[PDB]
Amino acid sequence: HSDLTFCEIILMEMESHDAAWPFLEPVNPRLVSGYRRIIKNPMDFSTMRHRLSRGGYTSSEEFAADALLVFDNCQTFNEDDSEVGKAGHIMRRFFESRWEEFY
Ligand SMILES: CC(=O)c1c(C)[nH]c(-c2csc(CN3C(=O)CNC3=O)n2)c1C
Repeated sequence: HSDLTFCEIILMEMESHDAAWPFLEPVNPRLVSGYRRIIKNPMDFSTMRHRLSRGGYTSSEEFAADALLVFDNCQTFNEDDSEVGKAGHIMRRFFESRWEEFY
C-alpha cells in the first residue's frame, strides 16, 4: 500500500547509509560459520525491501520489528568493537531517529 511509503523511504535511507554495508543482504552461512545456527531469525534490508515491494507488511510496526531484528541479531553475534558490531549500533540509532520523526 501507499500507506507505507514513509517506510520505503526510511529503508532507502538505511540502504544508502555509510554504516549499512553489513546489512544489505542475508548473511551467508558459507562465509560466517554457524551464523544461522546462532541466529534463529536472520533479517536484512533486502529481505525487508522485498517484503515491502510485494505489499507483505500489514503494518508499519511489523516493518520496525524487522529493522530492530537486524540490529538485535548484529548485537547477538558480533562484538561491540568489531566493524560489523560498530555499524549495527550506528544503524540502530539512525533507524530510531527516523522513526521518532513519525512516532
Ligand atoms: C557476522 C555478521 O553479523 C555479519 C553481518 C550482519 N554482515 C556481515 C558482512 C561482512 S561483509 C558484508 C557485505 N559484503 C560482501 O558480502 C562483500 N563485500 C561486502 O562489503 N556483510 C557479517 C560478517
